Amino acid sequence: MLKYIIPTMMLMPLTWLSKNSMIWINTTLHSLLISLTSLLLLNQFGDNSLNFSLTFFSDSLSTPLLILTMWLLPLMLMASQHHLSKENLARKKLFISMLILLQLFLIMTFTATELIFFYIMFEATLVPTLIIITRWGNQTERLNAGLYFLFYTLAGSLPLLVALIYIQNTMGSLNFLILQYWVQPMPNSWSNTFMWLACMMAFMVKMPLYGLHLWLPKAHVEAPIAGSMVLAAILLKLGGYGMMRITLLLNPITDFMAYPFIMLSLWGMIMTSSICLRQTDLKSLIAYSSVSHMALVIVAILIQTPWSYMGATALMIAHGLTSSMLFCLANSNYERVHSRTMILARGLQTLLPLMAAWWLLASLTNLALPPSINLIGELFVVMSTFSWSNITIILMGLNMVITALYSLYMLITTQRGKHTHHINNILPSFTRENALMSLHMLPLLLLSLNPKIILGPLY
Amino acid sequence: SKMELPDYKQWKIEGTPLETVQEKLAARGLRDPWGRNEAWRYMGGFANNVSFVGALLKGFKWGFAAFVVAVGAEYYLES
Amino acid sequence: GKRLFIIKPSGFY
Amino acid sequence: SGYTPDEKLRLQQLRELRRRWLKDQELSPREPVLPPRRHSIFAFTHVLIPVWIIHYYLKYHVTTKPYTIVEKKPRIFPGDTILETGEVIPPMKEFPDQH
Amino acid sequence: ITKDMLPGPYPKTPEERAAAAKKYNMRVEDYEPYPDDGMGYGDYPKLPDRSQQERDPWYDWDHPDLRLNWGEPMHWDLDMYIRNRVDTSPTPVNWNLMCKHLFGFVAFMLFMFWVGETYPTYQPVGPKQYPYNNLYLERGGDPNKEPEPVVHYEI
Amino acid sequence: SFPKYEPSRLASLPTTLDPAEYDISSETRKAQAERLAIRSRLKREYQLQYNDPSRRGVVEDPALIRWTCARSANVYPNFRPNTKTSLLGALFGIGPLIFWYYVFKTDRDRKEKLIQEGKLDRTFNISY
Amino acid sequence: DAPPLTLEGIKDRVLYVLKLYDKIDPEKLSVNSHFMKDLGLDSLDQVEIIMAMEDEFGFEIPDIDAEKLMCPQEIVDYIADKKDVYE
Amino acid sequence: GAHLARRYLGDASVEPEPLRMPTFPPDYGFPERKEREMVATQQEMNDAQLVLQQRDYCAHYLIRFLKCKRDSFPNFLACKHEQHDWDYCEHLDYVKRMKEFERERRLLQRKKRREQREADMA
Amino acid sequence: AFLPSAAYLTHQQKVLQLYKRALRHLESRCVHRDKYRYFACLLRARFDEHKNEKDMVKATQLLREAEKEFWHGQHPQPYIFPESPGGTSYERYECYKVPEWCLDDWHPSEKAMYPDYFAKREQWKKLRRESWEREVKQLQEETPVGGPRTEALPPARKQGDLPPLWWHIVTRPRERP
Amino acid sequence: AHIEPRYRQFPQLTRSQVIQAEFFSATMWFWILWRFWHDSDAVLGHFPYPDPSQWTDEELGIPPD
Ligand SMILES: CCCCCCCCCCCCCCCCCC(=O)OC[C@H](COP(=O)([O-])OC[C@H](O)COP(=O)([O-])OC[C@H](COC(=O)CCCCCCCCCCCCCCCCC)OC(=O)CCCCCCCCCCCCCCCCC)OC(=O)CCCCCCCCCCCCCCCCC
Ligand SMILES: CCCCCCCCCCCCCCCCCC(=O)OC[C@H](COP(=O)([O-])OCC[N+](C)(C)C)OC(=O)CCCCCCCCCCCCCCCCC
Ligand SMILES: CCCCCCCCCCCCCCCCCC(=O)OC[C@H](COP(=O)(O)OCCN)OC(=O)CCCCCCCCCCCCCCCCC
Ligand SMILES: *C(=O)CCCCCCCCCCCCC
Repeated sequence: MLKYIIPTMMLMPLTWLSKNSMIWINTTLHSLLISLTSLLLLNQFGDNSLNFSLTFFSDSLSTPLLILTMWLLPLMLMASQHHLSKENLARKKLFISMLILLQLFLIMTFTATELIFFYIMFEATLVPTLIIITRWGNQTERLNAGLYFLFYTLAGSLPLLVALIYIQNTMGSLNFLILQYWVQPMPNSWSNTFMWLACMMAFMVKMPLYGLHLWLPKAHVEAPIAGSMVLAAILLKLGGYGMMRITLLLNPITDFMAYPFIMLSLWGMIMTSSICLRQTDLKSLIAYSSVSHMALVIVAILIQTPWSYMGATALMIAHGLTSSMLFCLANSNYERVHSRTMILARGLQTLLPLMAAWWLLASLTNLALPPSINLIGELFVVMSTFSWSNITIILMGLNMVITALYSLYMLITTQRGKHTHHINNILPSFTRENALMSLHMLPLLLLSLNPKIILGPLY
Repeated sequence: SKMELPDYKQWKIEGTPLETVQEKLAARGLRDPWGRNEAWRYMGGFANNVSFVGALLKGFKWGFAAFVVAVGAEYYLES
Repeated sequence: GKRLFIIKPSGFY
Repeated sequence: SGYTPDEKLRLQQLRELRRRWLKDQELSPREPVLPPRRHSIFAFTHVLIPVWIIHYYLKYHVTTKPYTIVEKKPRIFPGDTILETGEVIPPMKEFPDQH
Repeated sequence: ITKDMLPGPYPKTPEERAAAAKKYNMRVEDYEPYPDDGMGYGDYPKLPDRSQQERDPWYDWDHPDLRLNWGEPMHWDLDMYIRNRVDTSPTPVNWNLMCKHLFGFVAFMLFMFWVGETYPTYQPVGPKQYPYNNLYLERGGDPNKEPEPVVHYEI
Repeated sequence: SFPKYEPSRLASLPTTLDPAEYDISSETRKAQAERLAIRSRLKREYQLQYNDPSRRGVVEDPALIRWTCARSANVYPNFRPNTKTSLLGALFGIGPLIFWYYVFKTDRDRKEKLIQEGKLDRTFNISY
Repeated sequence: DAPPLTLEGIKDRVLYVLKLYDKIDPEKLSVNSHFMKDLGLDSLDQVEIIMAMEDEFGFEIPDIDAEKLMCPQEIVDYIADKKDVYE
Repeated sequence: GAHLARRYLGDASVEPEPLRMPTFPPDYGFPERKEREMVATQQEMNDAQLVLQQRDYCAHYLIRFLKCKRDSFPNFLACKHEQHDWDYCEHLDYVKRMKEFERERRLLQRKKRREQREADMA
Repeated sequence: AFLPSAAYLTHQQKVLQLYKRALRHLESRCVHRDKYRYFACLLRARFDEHKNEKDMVKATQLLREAEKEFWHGQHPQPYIFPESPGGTSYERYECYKVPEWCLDDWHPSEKAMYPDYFAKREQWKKLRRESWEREVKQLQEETPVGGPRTEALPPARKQGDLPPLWWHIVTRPRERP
Repeated sequence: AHIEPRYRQFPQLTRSQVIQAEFFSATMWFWILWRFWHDSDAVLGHFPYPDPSQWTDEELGIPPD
């Protein structure tokens, strides 16, 4: 994995030794080269994972998350270079250093063979994200946002640490490859009940679980654009990755420990999607849509069938691309009208038609239009939850109504109707902005041609 | 450019159902002042439109003539 | 004759 | 009662400015100043080259794989002769005639 | 924007009600807040709960698609009462009479489909007769077993 | 005579059928003139900014900002836990969770019993 | 389709509809004939005149604008402003 | 449709129920009743790929009509006689179904008169 | 009730608006032109009966039961003119009504395609920015203390001045852009 | 020459649209009369519907007891 870790670290002298006019160009270029390099992780086998060393491995779960992570860094640099144009040069380099450091922590979060090293990289991701939100977020509430993001995580993750160390004392190892063969069944007891909660609640916070989700519509809203891109696209998926690894050790107790959380997710995706119908802040609407989409990934991981894991990893990759694009579109309107109020700037298709086409494609992927990988993940989770219980289709199908309703309402409010008369600073779309939208949307649509690389380890 | 409107004095409601309307209004002491404004709808080429069975039987005459010609044609062609 | 200017946003970019 | 004289005067002045604005939307005869810039090609490029490409694809890549083009077997009647065998299908039993 | 033009707590004294009526650009005699039951409305005005469709469309609105002026206090559910959404306009038929007529029509039609299902129409014929033991092999019956002979006769 | 119009929540009373529309009293004239004065002042304040040639941007509406601040940030400073908010927060917050828990639990207990008793037709079910 | 309106055409059609009205004699009518002060018409007659203008040109004049159109020239100017004639 | 009124408004004990009829034996009233002869072989209408609704006792005229309809392409108006033969034999089959209905109705009338004569006599 | 200049509707304005609504709904009920013309004369006769009514309480009562009469007898689907609110072509062309300020964001290669148009646009912009301060100081020397009472704007009073707040009335888009 | 609009009077008609409209109306009535001459049973009935009361008890097998 060290052929990816070392160039990601070499981005640090690359950004700190660059000429002052070259720090976006150089980091964008070489992060795109690292992202091109990331496709060598697609040496996956039908039986074995790609096991590099004692410290690092990559199966078909971690590989698309790695490719998406390494792809998101150039797009974050493109998204962030405009609103940091007037910034001090050293603070600009510190911002890029926090993004590079976050990429470095993420790529060895997903490839960590041993679970306590997964824990340390998983929690190490908090510090650059907290710094990016509280230092380069725009408003006052970022400070409060930085507290919620910090303290819902750690209150969930410090019982995980203890739990993992307990497994270290019980199994003798936290190697996931060893734990594939030495896993013992976890019977019904109170000790194993709180073992289950300590193993699961940190990832439940990261997803987020409904009812634990309150950090997200502050953290993703108050963040700068690169912060929101990495929070929605990658850091939510640390929870899903960690659940898919940790539920190996939690059988068969999961078969009744999942029942409350499944309810919290199945009703929660009804709630948060409904919340999106009455959001006045566009970026808050995109955040609540992320909570609603990750509720399906929670249900799919908890019912733990092959179809549900395939749907959940497809939905994680698809939601990463779609939610990152939606935050970038909302930012492209924020960088013109300087307000996140969705009803403010209307009729934007009359003024910005190609950006309206990007809004259309991102809305269509948000509502899971076939054959997008959004629909592939959505549909496969719906198949597996119908097999779990046939009544879930009600809460599934009603969700797909509301998901359509808030996706097009967002599209109707901002793009359609009459333009606002008094707003006259709607600049034509920059090449950087359309480029950012296309670098989200074109890989997302090309993955429909060959979705087997985003279907995870039990494709 | 310039459009020449027809004369306004030619629009008289005599011979139209506006005449019947004015008679039934004058039977109770009333009078209709906007009749000549509506008079063009009942005059000229818009007067004497077909009925509904006259609308359905449009082209029935030539269709029946072609029918008789084709029936006689096949009746002579079979022999 | 009487061709009118159509106000539209910038399609250059 | 209609307009006040201030309303009449304001509408007259706005009317004159509006008609000047609408007159100023007409183009010049030189405008738009533009920068300086095979009878059955449709049946060749949109029909015949696609029939070539699709027949190549179906003949040498699709039908070389099993069960990709599965055709319903042809309907056999009494009295038919099979091309692959030559075996004449015998006709039906004689009808108990009804009319 | 600044702090004394933002919404605040529920107004209790009449001078607090007067200054919050002045804040929302409306008369004190027209300003009614939501009742202080702890739902979280604060001093925000309870506007009369009409859709934006009911506004005068011929008026020169600042926001013509929204039918809403600049500085006018927006309803709490303005995003709900947009013209893309919930209409509260007066209807030519009363609401309760509309509900009675629609429910009576749907219930009568469902009842009569049930009645006609209980008493179906048919034709004065016997059952359709198929040869070869009611097409036993054609319907997927296995040839190693042998069904009972289904024999049809002339009439 | 005529059927009286019965207004509802989603079908309001017409302006022409409202009895207070025909009030000619001087206090209603003062209220209507004062509302016209407030609306004319806000109109003038808007269109002095809207018609400004030097202005290039967004004419900020403090009413819109005030609405979006009331909808999000002012709610918890004006929340008081009392009988109404507790009985509504527990009916609509944990009520459906208990409901769907018992629905899905009863369905899966019934289905698991049918499968382990060999009664559920699971003949071609190999995808799950 | 949709032939363009001129000021002379709008004026001719407005005076045409007013000459086809039995409460106005067509020899006293001009473009500046006030309906109440020169032609001696009622306010109900003015409402009917504006409704005939609406039926003539195929669009609605609102009541806040219709009550102020008290001569043919004001009607012609209103239809000119609402249809953008003489571009 | 008078039979609907005789079953629904009159008595149903004398009217035949369509879902379960005949309720009488087929030899009850017939000395030496013959079977319906099937002309088309089971393999013949198997190879002709007829719809299972269409594999009734008059499928041989349908096989003749479909062979005509194939062999007379593109003249799609050239097999009216084979189609009329199939339609007429379907008509005769429907008349046989009507005769079965009337037979069952008259036998239920016979049972009604039998039980009324048994009640009035003994 | 809600008007830009007046604070209310007078009784005479309410009667005339009822008369126009009643004739339009009667024309919707009475599709044919002679039949509408007969019943419109009958409705005008009903309006002329109480025309010379001096008791304003009696006239207000007659207006109120006439509104009840109209509400009972209105058409469920009255005729709406196509560009009128509720019509089938209402606000259809608003997607084509691009505001004029977007021409400021055109590239110089597409402004050079229309040289005379933009040369004529710049003198409109120059006229507007030299008229702005004069029309602001016209508004503030003519508005009373406490703000404007009605939404009516004054005309230009001098020879050389433009009417105050004129630009978005004059440079508004066409109805058929 | 294209059609010039008229005011309060019947519009200008082309000869071509009148002869096309009359031709297709005549084609409709020719087709209806031709198919009614040749088919006549898709409308009126193909086969005679038998009367069940006219059927004898001998052909239905009703033993008189
Ligand atoms: C590996 C090689 C692959 C090669 C094939 C490519 C495969 C797909 C890749 C992605 C393609 C998207 C690109 C176009 C859209 C985005 C840009 C845009 O809007 O431009 C408008 C512009 C033309 O418009 P304009 O008039 O100039 O201005 C636009 C106006 O402002 C106003 O705009 P507008 O609204 O009028 O027009 C936008 C219109 C709006 O129309 C819609 O939104 C309606 C679409 C939905 C309904 C119809 C489709 C339903 C699904 C059926 C299709 C899929 C299955 C088909 C198979 C059979 C059934 C199974 O969209 C389209 O017409 C796009 C057509 C394709 C739509 C694809 C589906 C998007 C819907 C959402 C997701 C659905 C599931 C995913 C499907 C993925 C399939 C692979 O297009 C371009 O200039 C195109 C630029 C070049 C594009 C290159 C595409 C490939 C890039 C990949 C590079 C690497 C590999 C190399 C391959 C290169 C091939 C040349
Ligand atoms: C984000 C907010 C919510 C976060 C929730 C996090 C998880 C909730 C449950 C945590 C329980 C505590 C850690 C359990 C680790 C399990 C390890 C193990 O072996 O357990 C079996 C062991 C069993 O002991 P043993 O394994 O040594 O015994 C040998 C085995 N037997 C039993 C057979 C003899 O469990 C325990 O010792 C105790 C487990 C329960 C602990 C109760 C105290 C903590 C209560 C919950 C606090 C949660 C956070 C509070 C703060 C909230 C925010 C401010
Ligand atoms: C074989 C079985 C057959 C069964 C048939 C019967 C079953 C269904 C029963 C009816 C349920 C659906 C009908 C109710 C919802 C309709 C919503 C709608 O269309 O709203 C339109 C409304 C404005 O439309 P309108 O006023 O007509 O426009 C005129 C111009 N202003 O627009 C708006 O107000 C916009 C509102 C946007 C948000 C809508 C929120 C409501 C969503 C409801 C989802 C229901 C899901 C049900 C799931 C069932 C699962 C099995
Ligand atoms: C007995 O009535 C058999 C006919 C089918 C049931 C009754 C159908 C009634 C409607 C069809 C005939 C309508 C004649 C105008």
